[PDB]
Amino acid sequence: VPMDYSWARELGLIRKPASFMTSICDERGQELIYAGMPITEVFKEEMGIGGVLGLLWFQKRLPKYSCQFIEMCLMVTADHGPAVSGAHNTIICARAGKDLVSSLTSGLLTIGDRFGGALDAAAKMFSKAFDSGIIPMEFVNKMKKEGKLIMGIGHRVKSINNPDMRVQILKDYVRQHFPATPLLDYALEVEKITTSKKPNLILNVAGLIGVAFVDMLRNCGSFTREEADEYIDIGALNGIFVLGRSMGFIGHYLDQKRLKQGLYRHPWDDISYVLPEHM
Amino acid sequence: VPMDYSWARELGLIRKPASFMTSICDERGQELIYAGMPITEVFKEEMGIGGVLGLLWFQKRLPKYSCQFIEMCLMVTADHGPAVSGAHNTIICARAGKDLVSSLTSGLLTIGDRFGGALDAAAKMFSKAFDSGIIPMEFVNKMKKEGKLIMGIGHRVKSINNPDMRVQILKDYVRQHFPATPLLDYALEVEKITTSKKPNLILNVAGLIGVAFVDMLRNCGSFTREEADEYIDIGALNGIFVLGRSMGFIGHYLDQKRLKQGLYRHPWDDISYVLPEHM
Amino acid sequence: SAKAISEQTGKELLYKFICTTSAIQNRFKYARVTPDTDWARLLQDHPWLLSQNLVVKPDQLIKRRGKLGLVGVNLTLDGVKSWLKPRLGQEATVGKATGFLKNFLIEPFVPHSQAEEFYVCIYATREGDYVLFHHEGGVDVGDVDAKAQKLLVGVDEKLNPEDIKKHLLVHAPEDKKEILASFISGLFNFYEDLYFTYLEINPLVVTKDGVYVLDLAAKVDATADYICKVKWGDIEFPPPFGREAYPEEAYIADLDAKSGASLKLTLLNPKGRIWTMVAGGGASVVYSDTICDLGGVNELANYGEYSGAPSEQQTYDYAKTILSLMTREKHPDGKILIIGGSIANFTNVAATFKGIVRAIRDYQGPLKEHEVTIFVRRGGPNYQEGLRVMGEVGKTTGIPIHVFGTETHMTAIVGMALGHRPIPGKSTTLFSRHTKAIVWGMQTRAVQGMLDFDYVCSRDEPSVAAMVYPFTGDHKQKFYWGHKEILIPVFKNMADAMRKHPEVDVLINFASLRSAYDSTMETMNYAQIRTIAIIAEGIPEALTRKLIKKADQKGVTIIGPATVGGIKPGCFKIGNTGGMLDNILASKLYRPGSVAYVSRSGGMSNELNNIISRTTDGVYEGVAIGGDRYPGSTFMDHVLRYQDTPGVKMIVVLGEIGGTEEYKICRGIKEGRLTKPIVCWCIGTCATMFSSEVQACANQASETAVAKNQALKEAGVFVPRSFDELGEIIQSVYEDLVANGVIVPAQEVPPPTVPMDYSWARELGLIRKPASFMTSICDERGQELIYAGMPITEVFKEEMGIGGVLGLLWFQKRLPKYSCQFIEMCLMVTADHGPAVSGAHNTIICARAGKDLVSSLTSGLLTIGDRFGGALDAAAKMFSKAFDSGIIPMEFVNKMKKEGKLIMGIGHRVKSINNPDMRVQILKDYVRQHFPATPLLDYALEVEKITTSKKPNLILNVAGLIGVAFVDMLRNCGSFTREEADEYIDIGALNGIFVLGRSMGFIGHYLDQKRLKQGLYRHPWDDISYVLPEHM
Amino acid sequence: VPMDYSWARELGLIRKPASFMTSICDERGQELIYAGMPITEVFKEEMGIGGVLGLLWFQKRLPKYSCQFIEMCLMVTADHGPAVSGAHNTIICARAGKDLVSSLTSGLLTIGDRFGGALDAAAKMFSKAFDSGIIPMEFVNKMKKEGKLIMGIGHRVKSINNPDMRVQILKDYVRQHFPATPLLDYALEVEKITTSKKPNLILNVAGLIGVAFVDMLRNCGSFTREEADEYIDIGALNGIFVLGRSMGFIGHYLDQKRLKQGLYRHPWDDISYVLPEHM
Ligand SMILES: CC(C)(COP(=O)(O)OP(=O)(O)OC[C@H]1O[C@@H](n2cnc3c(N)ncnc32)[C@H](O)[C@@H]1OP(=O)(O)O)[C@@H](O)C(=O)NCCC(=O)NCCS
Ligand SMILES: CC(C)(COP(=O)(O)OP(=O)(O)OC[C@H]1O[C@@H](n2cnc3c(N)ncnc32)[C@H](O)[C@@H]1OP(=O)(O)O)[C@@H](O)C(=O)NCCC(=O)NCCS
Ligand SMILES: CC(C)(COP(=O)(O)OP(=O)(O)OC[C@H]1O[C@@H](n2cnc3c(N)ncnc32)[C@H](O)[C@@H]1OP(=O)(O)O)[C@@H](O)C(=O)NCCC(=O)NCCS
Ligand SMILES: Nc1ncnc2c1ncn2[C@@H]1O[C@H](COP(=O)(O)OP(=O)(O)O)[C@@H](O)[C@H]1O
Repeated sequence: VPMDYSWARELGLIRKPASFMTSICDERGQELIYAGMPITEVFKEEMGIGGVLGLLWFQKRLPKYSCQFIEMCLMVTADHGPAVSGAHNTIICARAGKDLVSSLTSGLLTIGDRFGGALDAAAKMFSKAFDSGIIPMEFVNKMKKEGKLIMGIGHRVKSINNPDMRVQILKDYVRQHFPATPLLDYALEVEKITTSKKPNLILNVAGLIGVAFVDMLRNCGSFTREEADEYIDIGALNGIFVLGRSMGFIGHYLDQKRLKQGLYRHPWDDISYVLPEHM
Repeated sequence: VPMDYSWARELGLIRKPASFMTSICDERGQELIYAGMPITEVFKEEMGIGGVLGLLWFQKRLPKYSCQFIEMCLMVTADHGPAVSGAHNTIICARAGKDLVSSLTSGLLTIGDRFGGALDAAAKMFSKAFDSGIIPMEFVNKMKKEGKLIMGIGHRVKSINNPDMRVQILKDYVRQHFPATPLLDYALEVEKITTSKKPNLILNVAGLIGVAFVDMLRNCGSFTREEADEYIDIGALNGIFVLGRSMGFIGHYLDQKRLKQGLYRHPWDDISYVLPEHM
Repeated sequence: SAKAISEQTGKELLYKFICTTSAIQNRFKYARVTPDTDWARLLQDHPWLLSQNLVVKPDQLIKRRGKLGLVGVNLTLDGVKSWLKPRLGQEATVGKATGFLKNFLIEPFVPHSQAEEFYVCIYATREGDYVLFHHEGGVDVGDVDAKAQKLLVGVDEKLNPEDIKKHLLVHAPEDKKEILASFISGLFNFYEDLYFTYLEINPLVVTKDGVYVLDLAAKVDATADYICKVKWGDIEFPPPFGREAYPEEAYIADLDAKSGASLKLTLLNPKGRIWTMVAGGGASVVYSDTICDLGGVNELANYGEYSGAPSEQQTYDYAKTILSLMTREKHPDGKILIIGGSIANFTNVAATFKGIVRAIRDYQGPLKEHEVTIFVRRGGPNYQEGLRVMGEVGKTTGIPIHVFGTETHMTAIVGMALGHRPIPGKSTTLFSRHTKAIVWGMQTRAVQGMLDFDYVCSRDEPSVAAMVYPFTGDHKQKFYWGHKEILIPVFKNMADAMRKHPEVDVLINFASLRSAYDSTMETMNYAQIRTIAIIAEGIPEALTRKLIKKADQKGVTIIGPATVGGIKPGCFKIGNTGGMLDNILASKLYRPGSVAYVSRSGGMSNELNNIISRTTDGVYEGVAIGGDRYPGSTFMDHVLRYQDTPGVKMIVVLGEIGGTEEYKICRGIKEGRLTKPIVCWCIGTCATMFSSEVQACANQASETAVAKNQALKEAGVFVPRSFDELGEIIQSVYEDLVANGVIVPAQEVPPPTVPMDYSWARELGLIRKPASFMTSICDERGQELIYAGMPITEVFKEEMGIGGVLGLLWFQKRLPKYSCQFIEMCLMVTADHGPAVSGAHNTIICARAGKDLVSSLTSGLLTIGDRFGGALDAAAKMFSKAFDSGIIPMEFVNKMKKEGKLIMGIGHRVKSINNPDMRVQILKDYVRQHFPATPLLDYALEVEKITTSKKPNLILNVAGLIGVAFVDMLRNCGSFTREEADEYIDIGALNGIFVLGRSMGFIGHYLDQKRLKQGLYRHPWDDISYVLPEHM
Repeated sequence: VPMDYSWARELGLIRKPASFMTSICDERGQELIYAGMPITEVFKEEMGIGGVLGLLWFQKRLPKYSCQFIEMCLMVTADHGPAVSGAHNTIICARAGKDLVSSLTSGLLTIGDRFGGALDAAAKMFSKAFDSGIIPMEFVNKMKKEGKLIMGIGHRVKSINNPDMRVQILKDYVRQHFPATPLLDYALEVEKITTSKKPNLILNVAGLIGVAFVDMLRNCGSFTREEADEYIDIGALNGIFVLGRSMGFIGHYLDQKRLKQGLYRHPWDDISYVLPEHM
């Protein structure tokens, strides 16, 4: 009989290369492990969602304030109403009778540059400005010449003396808990300059989350500079927004199912048909 | 040194179970193979997209009229405007700046029971009615008594002396080329009954396609009754509709990118906010 | 309605479907002879007539044939043939009408005498079926109503033979008594089972041999066709003896069966001048009486109506038919067309007037020399826009058309046309302000109109509490309460709605004719409902009688079928009564009045609303009992309710010809039960001196509208001189009541305003809303599907396959045939490449996880991008960038080498040289033979020469070949500019090409995994390298 | 000059029905609102991620123990290794160079009956058994007769005296904090019967989470029986698992991007090709 593959590997006679590599979880053992930490240790250490997220995304044991800040970031990005593109698509898919996964993924697929990407874009823009020695005024001028709006700046209604409440809560927590916030101070100077202009140009929730997340990565002690830069580059903040807004999208799906809304059909009056005459 | 897995397998000293089974395509050889037929043979036999679809989905070399009928079915389901749920979601995703795949999948995820599943539902309902000995009048009465509308019956405007053009074309082709259409005849009797009830209750494009596809599977000679029933049960007509409407969804994505439409947000006046007072 | 059938058809039905223990001979023994018949074939197929003698009768609904000489008794074959000639084929005048003889029936002769001829009759009335038997049958019965033994069989009860023994059969011999006791029972069973309304056998021969049916006059309920078609086959309803219908006259007969709209048209003399196109049966009748009242007796040409909300095409066909019939002669005096009609409740005036303007705009040629004058008076939904549109159409065409609205009298149009006037336990209270109703059926427009009426009536709560629709689950539908959005529940079952809304006391049934009976039966099982409104038209009379019997047993008031319903201003509105809110405000139907009216026609009820609003303080309550033969509630019921109602001070009755209900009103007045002023007018007074009408069905002189009007006039009822005087007499009665102080007119209080509808404002162009979406590839709004400006029928006619459809939908261009075939070829070569690639792997994993086709396909498709599937787009972009610059292929190769970038579309695993890639070879051969010019392909071929000189397997890939050939096709097919082709490449046309091609393979993999029934996949742990942090 | 639609709506001269209804979030006002609760009040009450989830999915202000239980449920379902179907698909998509959203959605689309649906299936099965009045022995016997394995019962390695640590943690929390756990006691009796069978037939994390979630819905006091039944029916537990596993899938994507793994192609030796000879 031909030699059995698994039992030969047990004897160590043959070698077959492993095609996959993982670093975040080990389920083979007697206990589930989250990046080197047993799940019983995860719960005993009073880790919340933030600690588990730190273990699974960064393979680090973040300090308690970092995990709490991550949880507040997920909370403030939970939902922003049904009018946005992702919530709209999720509601349409739910009203089409599809399951939770399909509707949620239909809503999530709209997340990218125009919708939901302001966190990552603001973080990248402010980090690139701050890493170079240009002062906030020079940053504003440079963004002006290149014809680029500063990501993370500008609110429809909120302004000076009418501050954004989510921004206020997150900023207050960051000041009382983060040991050092260089990028946040840089962004606050930029916000002062922009509010010297049209005064709704306040620091957005997206910009504040991006700069505070970069500050947390760079100043919590668990990361080197290269590690924080790599995690910003590969889209950790995109994951933060996606995970936060998944709660709101699932809530929208459940609300549409509970309200028993029928299949949606867009009105013809809201659509402008411009077709070729014969082509 | 330990034995080499691949070279041991070449020697045949060891066996490792294969975790995957496939039947539709072989790319390991000197030529690409579609369900037994080489690609050169596919192009030499003048088989089109319909023949390739037959090979890939049913592992059968279908007759020419069957492949042409499949092509017409894909043609008539290519697009039905931007107001439907899937096209709406694709347009929203495209206007959110996403790539072709993301927008197409966002649109496709709405395809299911309420949207796009009328082909499969009509085929299943009519096949179930025809397999039992009940007459078309008995089928209509049973559907009425069960509180179920007949899938594949009913048009928003079209009626007698105002026929659906796609239905007319498909029915004419099926009549002129299909050797036998028992289910189609049954559906036509049901349509006469329903149009006697109400003029606009004509046979839908979904119902026509479903019954004609079941007839094609059962009468082309390439399938047994069990094989055709299994292919209907596993969702072949769902795949037909999805493949057909994918062309329209990609067209809508390309149109939205050509028109350079900006990010869409649903108007607040079109949303009725009904929230708890304090809960 | 009940339609008479031929004697032959009744004989076939009786012989085929009777079931009795008696013996019936001559079964199926008859023949039909016609002027265009085959005598030899008739002798051959049925040769049993050679031996016995024959009897011959005309079979065109002829009564008293014995006394008119059209019957032949004791004639042989040659005698029958000789006797047929002098009468068949030409005039044979019978009574008032005359007509041709194109039908005769032949049956074997029977020997008998006057002592064995029996008369049997079964006819339907509201209380049930009357069976009359007379022992002295034959042609010497005379008056049989008060002579023969008469027995009543109630609704939904059986006829026992014992009752036949002791009542119906008391003047017959014992043996013939016994045989007739079974024959009559079988005949009654046959009458009930086949929904006959009238069935007369006279004479009926009973002797030692068996039962003989010589004659049979039958009228059957046509509306029961959906019940009895299987037992009727192709039944025919011969017209009454006289002149046959015109080819144009018979066209409305088949238009009537197309939809639920009523289309009636009858011709008397095409040589007349006045032609009527009145909307509404009651309105058409009123117009006919008005034209006959003031000089139109011998001048009228036609009578007809259109109702039931006819569509555009139906109205256009009716108008073109009537105009074509109008133009067939040149009258020296001229011609008049009268488009009359009352205010519509549901019929779209604009939809029924655009067809009119279309039919009078194309029909200009032979309609102008007759000097036709058109007078139009119409009201209802969208009446102002339709009137203005038809007026402007007439002014452009130049035909003289006089347009008048609801501000003028409905019948004044006739006067101006003829020149007489210048041309410028039942409850007395059914509804209240707190009345709540359940609507059976999905009628969003009707419920919204009801809510608007309630809001403008200052009701506290909506009158609709719930809706019942069995074809959807329980949910809530959003409606408007003024400017606020409210939710009305919809229940799949009536029981849940009944339980959750115990305060509902009214059901409005919008079920069809074939579902209204069962729904009403189920509704009467609940005692909380005291009033039911049946809207459906076409319910069989037997079912309606069963409904009436159950309602009387339960004490439930039924506003009979085929009605718009009724309106109680300030309290409640039924369905679509009174039109939309504009007519409600115009007729002041938001506040109670003091005049209560009852009518049969709904449109005539709306006309009464208008008349009472203009000439009186207003309507208190109006009910349309419907046009059915047996209404759920009669005129007397509502008149007694009005008399018992303190708020009612005057009663108006709009009766119709046929029946004796107005005589019941007269008797109620003479007995002192009715004391309030009553103004009643019976329409149809013009049907007395016409040839014959079909639209009611009076059978006596007392039932004529003239006789009923005369009796009411000499019974204490204020009867106007005509319908024109109805408003004047109503106003006179109201003014007298005001002068005596019984009526105190309340001061007018403005009603709450309702916001205008967005769609209606867009139709009038009063508001503008920006379109949030802009599309260019498909159009499904129109009558035909359009792909980028090209109809689907033309798409299939031009024989462009999937490639052409893709060209239309993606590029909005009609590509040449070779380009479409090349696109299909690209789709085919990228259909699948095995299960080992990332997308196929993910699709297979998702399929083995039990997910549906869409989820597995999307899971596979989401891997398509830079590393998998994007080689087509990358190769096209790189080669186009190299070619647009002037660099040579060698310079391109060197530039890519020094930039550390591999050339996309170059390099194969096993196919190097002398064994080329077969897909590449096929595509390249096709492109060479069919493409006009391929500069980028030649550039890529030079690059491939260089790379294969570097390494044999560095050949042009399928991805690179497809990319460069697609760019060449875009740039050289002539359908694109350079910028258009570059933009299409930039936005990802080739990504779409690959995705659409590989979707076929992914769906194939999903179906294959489902067929193989593969279980859940879990990746082996030995193939995964776990490198986790030690403690972090 | 046609009137503006917005102006006509402001004056109330027209009425246009709203095509959408929402109940979970209001963003039009001066502050973000989560089901009637201002975001400032949400953070002031320390509602946490579990509290925000309760507000957005159930429109209820759940007690602290229920919110914490929801957080632990999300924590225990965060990840279970890379070998499962969803993690495998996410890793494949990440190694294909796709973005975070695409890879996460590819992994999530495998969640359904066979993978990830054990929570909802176990909850439904145990609720149907407990609400029908049958005793645990009767339920076990009935499941055996119908040929259905009891969902939420049976572990690969863990057994009696070797309990699942996640199950122990969640069960301990539920016992000390939930007011009443009828369904949990019923499931524990069922597990006592199934451990008199093989020792490995213990209550899984899926079954324990399902029964504890049903118990929390039916016993926290914020829901009636109808509301809890509706929320279970529409797939609240499906959303719980999806949201929990989304963190692990994003972590897997980030890990694959950090390891810079190349494009994956499945080995041919692990695939068994069974193609038709010529069809
Ligand atoms: C962020 C930014 C778009 C600010 O928005 P803005 O253009 O000032 O205003 P908005 O686009 O939010 O909306 C404009 C108006 O539409 C209204 N509106 C918003 N959503 C709406 C909806 N769904 N329906 C109807 N109206 C809506 C707003 O109330 C606002 O009202 P007003 O102009 O009458 O006061 C702008 O400053 C910017 O682009 N900055 C870059 C920073 C960035 O991109 N961050 C994004 C943070 S998520
Ligand atoms: C097929 C079926 C949906 C058609 O019934 P319907 O309700 O008359 O069709 P619609 O709902 O599309 O029409 C509603 C009206 O809205 C209009 N409408 C349709 N799409 C619209 C859009 N995007 N925007 C605005 N208005 C629209 C239509 O013109 C139609 O006519 P109306 O406005 O004159 O009343 C129905 O008979 C049915 O449910 N049958 C089951 C079988 C089935 O679903 N087959 C699949 C179809 S291929
Ligand atoms: C196309 C290109 C990848 C050719 O690559 P290559 O290294 O020659 O060959 P592949 O990567 O396909 O595969 C290499 C080996 O794996 C083998 N192999 C392929 N699929 C396999 C599978 N699923 N299991 C096991 N072995 C496999 C091949 O047969 C070959 O084996 P060999 O060494 O025994 O011949 C390379 O030239 C390139 O990157 N060009 C850029 C242009 C481009 O990207 N084009 C896209 C291709 S359409
Ligand atoms: N088959 C027959 N055999 C003998 N006599 C017949 C037959 N048919 C009709 N008659 C006689 O002709 C007379 C008139 O025929 P019928 O058509 O019944 O008259 P009507 O049309 O007035 O009812 C009847 O009195 C009947 O006796």
